[PDB]
Amino acid sequence: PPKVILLVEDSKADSRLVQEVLKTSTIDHELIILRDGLAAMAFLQQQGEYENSPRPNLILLDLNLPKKDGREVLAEIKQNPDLKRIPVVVLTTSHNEDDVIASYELHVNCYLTKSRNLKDLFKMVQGIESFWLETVTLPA
Amino acid sequence: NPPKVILLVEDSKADSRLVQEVLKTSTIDHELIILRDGLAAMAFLQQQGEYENSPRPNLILLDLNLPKKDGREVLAEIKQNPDLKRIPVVVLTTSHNEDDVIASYELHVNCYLTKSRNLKDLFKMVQGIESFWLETVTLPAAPG
Repeated sequence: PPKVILLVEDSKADSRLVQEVLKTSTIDHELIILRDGLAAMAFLQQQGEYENSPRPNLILLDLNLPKKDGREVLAEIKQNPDLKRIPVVVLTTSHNEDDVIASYELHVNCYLTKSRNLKDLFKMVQGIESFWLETVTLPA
Repeated sequence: NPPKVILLVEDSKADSRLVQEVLKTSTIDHELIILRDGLAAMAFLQQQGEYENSPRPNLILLDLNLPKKDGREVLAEIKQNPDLKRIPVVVLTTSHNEDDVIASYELHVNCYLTKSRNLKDLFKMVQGIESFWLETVTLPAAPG
């Protein structure tokens, strides 16, 4: 039963980077990428055509998204009894203290600020993979 | 850039000494506080006794099995408190019973880690805790 990872990111460059890191991952997984907050909620809530969507074991979320603020996605995921158990890793450009605090207040599992260079973002995502997919004991 | 405060609630001397060893190698400016029981943990977080004016932690490492007060209760106390719920909590405990894991995530633990009885295994795991949470994650400003 490979781990299902949901990435909510609209930046092609950033999503392709995540795919590349996970590409050589030794842990069998399935990466699903959505580009906006409305698609993300529909998928997670398994609404309509998404009724057969797989439950993610881990969610990578950028607070800055098209169609629906990732901050709303975070809040709605963490207040939903059927989804709040799923670990959410915020990976965003935003770094102001107010955003960080509010995000942890909404119960985000961890907040990561995307590195200024892709070379470093690559290593950051490698860190996400190693910790959440190989070190952590995820909920069933 | 104030030093990061890390609180470790663990009664097992072997395990806490191992954490000290790993966190000692860190290049991240910080202070490690080690408490041995559940009541001591609550006293520290509520800033009572010698902990008056003690800065809140930016990261909490918590063993669920503790004397005096259940680590599971401590976890619940922290995540339900408006003035402490923002603090990341990493459970590091022996039990890996799926029902115990689920209960912890349901109480909003940031992550659950199973503590191996082998110390070489544990050292590697704590290195992971250090590199991810102390060097990669943006920890929230502790509540005043």
